Amino acid sequence: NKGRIIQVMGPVVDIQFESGQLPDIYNAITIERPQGGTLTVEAAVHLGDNVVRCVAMASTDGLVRGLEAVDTGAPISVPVGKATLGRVFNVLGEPIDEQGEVNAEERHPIHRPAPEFEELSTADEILETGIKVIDLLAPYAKGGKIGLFGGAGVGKTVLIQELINNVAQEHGGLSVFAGVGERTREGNDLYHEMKDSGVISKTSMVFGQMNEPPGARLRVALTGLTMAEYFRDREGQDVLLFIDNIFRFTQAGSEVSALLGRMPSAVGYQPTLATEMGQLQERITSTKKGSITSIQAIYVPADDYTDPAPATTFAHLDATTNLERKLAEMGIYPAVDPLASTSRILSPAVVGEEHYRVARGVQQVLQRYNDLQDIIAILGMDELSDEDKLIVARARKIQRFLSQPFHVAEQFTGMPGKYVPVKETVRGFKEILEGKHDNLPEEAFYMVGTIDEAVEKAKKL
Amino acid sequence: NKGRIIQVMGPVVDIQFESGQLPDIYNAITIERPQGGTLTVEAAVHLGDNVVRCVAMASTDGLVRGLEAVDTGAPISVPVGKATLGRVFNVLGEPIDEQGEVNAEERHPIHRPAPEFEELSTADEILETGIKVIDLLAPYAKGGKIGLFGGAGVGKTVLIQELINNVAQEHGGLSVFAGVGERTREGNDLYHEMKDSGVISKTSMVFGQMNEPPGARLRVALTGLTMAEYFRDREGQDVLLFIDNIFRFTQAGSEVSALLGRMPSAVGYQPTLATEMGQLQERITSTKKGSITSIQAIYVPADDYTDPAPATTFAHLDATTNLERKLAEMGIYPAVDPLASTSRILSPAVVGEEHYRVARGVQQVLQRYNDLQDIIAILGMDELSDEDKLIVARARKIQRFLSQPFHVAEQFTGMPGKYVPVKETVRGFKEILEGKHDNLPEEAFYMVGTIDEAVEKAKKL
Amino acid sequence: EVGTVIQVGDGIARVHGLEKVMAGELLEFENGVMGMAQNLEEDNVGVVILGPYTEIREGTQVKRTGRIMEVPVGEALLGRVVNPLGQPLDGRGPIETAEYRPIESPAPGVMDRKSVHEPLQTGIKAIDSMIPIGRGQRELIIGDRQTGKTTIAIDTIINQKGQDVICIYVAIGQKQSTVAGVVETLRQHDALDYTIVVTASASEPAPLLYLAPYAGCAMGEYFMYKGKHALVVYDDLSKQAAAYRELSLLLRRPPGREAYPGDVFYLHSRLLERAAKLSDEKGGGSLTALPFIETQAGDVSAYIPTNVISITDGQIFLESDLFYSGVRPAVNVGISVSRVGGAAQIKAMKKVAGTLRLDLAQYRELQAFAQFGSDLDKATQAKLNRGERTVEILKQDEHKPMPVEEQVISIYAVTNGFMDDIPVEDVRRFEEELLSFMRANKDSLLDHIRQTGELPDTKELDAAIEEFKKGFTP
Amino acid sequence: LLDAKASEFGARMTAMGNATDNATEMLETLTLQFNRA
Repeated sequence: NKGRIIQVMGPVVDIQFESGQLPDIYNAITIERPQGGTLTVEAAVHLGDNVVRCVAMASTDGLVRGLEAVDTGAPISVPVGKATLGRVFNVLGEPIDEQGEVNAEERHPIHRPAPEFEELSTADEILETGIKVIDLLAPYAKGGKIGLFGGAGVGKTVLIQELINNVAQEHGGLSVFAGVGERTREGNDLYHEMKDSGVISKTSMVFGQMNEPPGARLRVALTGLTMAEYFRDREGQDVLLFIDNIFRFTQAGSEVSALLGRMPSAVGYQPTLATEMGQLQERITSTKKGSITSIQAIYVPADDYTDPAPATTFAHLDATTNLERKLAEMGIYPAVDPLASTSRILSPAVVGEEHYRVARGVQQVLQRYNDLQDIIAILGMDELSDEDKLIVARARKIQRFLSQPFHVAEQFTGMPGKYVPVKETVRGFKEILEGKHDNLPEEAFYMVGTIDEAVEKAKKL
Repeated sequence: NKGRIIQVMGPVVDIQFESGQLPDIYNAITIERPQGGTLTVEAAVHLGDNVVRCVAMASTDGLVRGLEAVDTGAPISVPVGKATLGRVFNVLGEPIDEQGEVNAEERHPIHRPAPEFEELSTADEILETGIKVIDLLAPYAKGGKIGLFGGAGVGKTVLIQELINNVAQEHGGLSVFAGVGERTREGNDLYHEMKDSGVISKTSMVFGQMNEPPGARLRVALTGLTMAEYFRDREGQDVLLFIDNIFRFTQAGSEVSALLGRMPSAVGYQPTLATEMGQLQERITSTKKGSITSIQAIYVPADDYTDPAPATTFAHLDATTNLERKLAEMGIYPAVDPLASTSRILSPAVVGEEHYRVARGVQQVLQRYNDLQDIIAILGMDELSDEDKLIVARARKIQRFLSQPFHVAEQFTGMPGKYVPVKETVRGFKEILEGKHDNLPEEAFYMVGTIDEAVEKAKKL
Repeated sequence: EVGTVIQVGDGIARVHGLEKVMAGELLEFENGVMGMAQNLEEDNVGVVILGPYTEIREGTQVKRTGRIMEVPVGEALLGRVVNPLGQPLDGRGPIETAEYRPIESPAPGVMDRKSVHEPLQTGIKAIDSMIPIGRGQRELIIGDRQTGKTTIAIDTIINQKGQDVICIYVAIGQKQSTVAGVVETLRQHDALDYTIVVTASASEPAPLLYLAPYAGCAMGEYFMYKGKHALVVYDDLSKQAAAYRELSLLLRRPPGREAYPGDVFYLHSRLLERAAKLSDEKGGGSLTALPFIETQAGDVSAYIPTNVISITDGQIFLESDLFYSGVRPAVNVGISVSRVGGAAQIKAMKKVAGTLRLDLAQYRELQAFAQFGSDLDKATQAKLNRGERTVEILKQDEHKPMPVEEQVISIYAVTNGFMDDIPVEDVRRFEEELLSFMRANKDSLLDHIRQTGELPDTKELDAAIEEFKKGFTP
Repeated sequence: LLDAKASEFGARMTAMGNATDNATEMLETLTLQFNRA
């Protein structure tokens, strides 16, 4: 139960307990004294001689050797359920928004095994988002991990919010946002971004952020995850869970490992990169009660995606959404690259032959559009097959019918929002492909919902 | 004499003996019990306190601390002489071919110093192989190491066998094949390859192969080498000795080193890379009783030949033979690149002015052939000197007169074989160069022995 | 018999007092979790915890098992989803067997083997015709994430519904959900009756990922050494290598060449050297292995990739480009090979394919002249146009293995120009419907290939085709 | 008919040089995207 601090070396604290009274690993041990608060460290290694080495979750300045420590008897446990919605927390499950304490009924440990083999759903299902381009071309699967590649100016957070909104909206799924290792300003910005887009009410936020020690950065996601795991397991819904910079997470992994004096890999990373990633990722899954679909922002400054850190994360991805600056400065405002984005559940097996064929249909057209693009570049529009010239017009319409007004954007544009069922997206693009709307003006597909809405607007200009 | 096992950590076993009863290093210590066989470990380091650390030659699963061990009083010793011919062994000199035990008269240690300075032959001599291209262009020297670069589909083993055959044939030299660290299927394949080419009768084979522990892979060549050393030293002949993937050997070096907790170099290799290589290579030499010429297959997957491993091996090479896929799919079936292949003993000093001049003759022609090749590429056969055009025909004939039917290939093609004395190879190509056979059809030099045989066939088609 | 933990960390433990444990002995912790005696340090054992490491702390007791690392083995496992220790994950009971095998054991010697000669039909047209796989072969399947490697193992496994061969899907570091999906797909194709699933997902302990292939291989070895035929697929030897590397300098082994240990090659070579084709003397059993390497950015020149390449007997490369062009399987027949070759390929296929290798080899070059059909009559729509046709019969839906016979007719059809008068958006259906036509009518020809299959009665073949031919619906 | 021929290919290599060139150029545009995200 109680121990006394033997060593303090950075975020690493060595604590001697009494024989046979030693903490399971991952156990929150609280340390108090000597100037004010309460430091929480997490059991990491039993060094022997009843010493156990830990990682701090906050600064260990001022700690003094001998200070009493108390094994809480459980991993860092955090509030769950209704109580966490609209509230922002840190790793410890403490409210960092000065808004009261969380009147949560329960508090779950952030460390736990992934759902067992027989609890796993055995068939892929599309997580229907509002958005036409991701649903048609790069579908999210329930219990899926999606890599979101963006640059903020490409409206990554507007995407996040529409997602949160539309999943809350047309399913009943709440969301968790886990800010890991990024800019605290960016976190604050997003908070307000969605506090007056109203979306915050459907979300609990957890913040690590690059000012925090590595132990906090490393565990922060596990908190968000735990919170999302409630709404799946209790409440049985299809929860979201966004991790902003999951890459920062594996990099927090590296810092802590170094602090614990491990290997490390010849590229700097932990010996346990993959293991730790898997331990997080594997809990994000579609159980039989069904649920969690993680949208993970992956930045990595270096831009080498062959790097072990991105490599590992990618192993888990099931779809990638690619926010494109080019499309943004072009008007297409879910600025998702139709060609770059992909989903492993774009099988006819998952979305049916029709959807699949329409999508492979839209893809080839847009691809062809690029080929011809280079053709007229080097051969002029001279010698352009009437058909080729034709399937260029359908590309321009498709490219436009891939944009759509967001509910979250209402408060600026105000279109208002549009949620488009895949059933209707597929139909929509199927007609465009079949040539059922060549006659319509190309700016008539820009920012509409269903194809029905596009004829409505072919009656202007 | 007797010891007991103190530590077992992988292929590394630490054994305590009695004071002053400690094994010379490289000494085979046998360990028996507890489920069946007999494990042999090789003394590596005297750690002190009468403990000596060893490297295993087989798995050390099941070993228990305390088990008795027995210093054999000598390095791993292996059968030699007539008894080993046609038999396949492992590192321990045990028959792995289920064919009886070896009724060998003696068993020599595989560890030993290289022949001493005064036993060394002091003049280079060409080891006359059957083959025209290697004898004219990239001669083997007795006590030479040759790098053989091939890809199996380029008929590397057919080359090995013709070599074994032709040296057995026209000298009296036997051969040893040492399979180091390669595919066991490939070994079995070669075994049968030459069990029904009949060549196996002139060969003893030793197999390491990539399923074996590093201790075995590292020593295996030393066994082969020891065997070949018999026929040189006893019996006084010009023995062969093939090591397949000598690179695997230095890499076994690295594993064992790591297991012993050494340096290592900043590129991963042993501190003792070069030493170990020299310790092997230096025994392969032309003594005054004369002999051993090693043909070493060097693969290295990475394809960087600046890598320390290949670099070191190359330090020893005296000729390289380059098996070329291009020449193979072209018909030239000792598919040896005439230009790429080289020998340090292609001096006029070693093969005489004539041979030298004929070879430097053939070389320039074949080089010129390539220049003109690029000329007609970019200037057409338009503007092609009647002489230039002329020395292109002589190149095509030369290129062809460099192929030759193998005895070993008889059983498929059946030409039958051809052995061509350098005396006659030199003469052959000298006449081609002098223009003494321009008038002959160019397919008349394909697959003949002597130039005499090529006029015979200029009487067809 | 009984030892006790004195330091634990990162799943590695120094246990004391297991005096007579053997190197690599299975051990059981107080709480039922297993471990293995990794090192016998002078005055303590280094035990590697093989499961939940969390409730194992200092002072925890460890028991001897008396057994070297071993796994349940035998037909008792067919259809069960298991982890490398052989404990069931599908909740379908215990595994009722009494026969075990060491996860580490010797590979068949150079004398225990005979050359691969019996075909392992994957059912995949692209692979069974070019890149043909024999029994006892190690054929590498290498490609980026999401290029459909697993789908290829599944089709191949499914295609063994024929049933000379028992299949072991070993999933290393895959997402549990993906494996659960794989198991379900196997179920729906009635292919799980003859399939063992060994699994160590992404969240499992590294040593568990490390052992996975050696378990699945041991399971395959029981059958090979029995005289039967097994096919083992190691889904991600990449993930194993990384798993192994973690375990290494947790044990603080010196880092070696590249990010990995020195023995990372040995790790893999030791393993799929155990897949073999046994001499008749040794029973003629076989174990065939489909290792997966997962490349990043199609970097095939990387360390682990090049290693395994120099270990196996050929590789099937999966182009990422192709897969996002919807081309499936996304096989790159160009650079892809079977070193075993047509030795494991029935006479019929070995024939009709022979030409086909050349066919789209030529179509590779002239490919460049894509949407510019101008060269008229030369090496023109003779080569090019009929090359486009071949590439269509190579395409093939997921989980639709095609019986050799059907593959062979289908290939022969196009390769003998029976598609040339037919369109190109029309090749795929003309094939699907050509076969359905034979299965119900010209079965004589089909069964003729199922019995010493060389196809013959050609011209009768060409006639039989033409009696479906003439298009009548292009 | 004879003059009409020269002219066509006369016109054809001219569009082909221009064609080649235009590819090079355009390629050298595209290549910036090959590396900088």
